[PDB]
Amino acid sequence: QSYGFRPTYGVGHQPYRVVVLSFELLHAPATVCGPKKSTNLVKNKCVNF
Amino acid sequence: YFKIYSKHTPVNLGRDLPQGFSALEPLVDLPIGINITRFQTLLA
Ligand SMILES: *[C@@H]1O[C@H](CO)[C@@H](O)[C@H](O)[C@H]1NC(C)=O
Repeated sequence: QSYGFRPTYGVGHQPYRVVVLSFELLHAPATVCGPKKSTNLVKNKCVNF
Repeated sequence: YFKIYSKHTPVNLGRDLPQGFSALEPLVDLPIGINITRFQTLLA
């Protein structure tokens, strides 16, 4: 059965665009991962790295 | 982590196999996740 969309009425029957995300953690090498922040660089001081 | 190593030494004149020292450099450490027991060479 078709949805029968309409723009003239309020919420409930409105078009709601949906995108989903699926994740899993299997014993595999890390391939798809997020960003890592990079800081500045300093010299001639006993600092951490 | 399928490792391959390649070395291109053309400095040998060549009759059977050279007698010298050489090293092998890494190219890629790509993973496949499945073990390999047999292989074959593709020729054109
Ligand atoms: C290794 O390969 C054999 C077949 O050659 C297979 O039966 C076995 O399951 C493989 N090992 C793993 C850990 O999958």
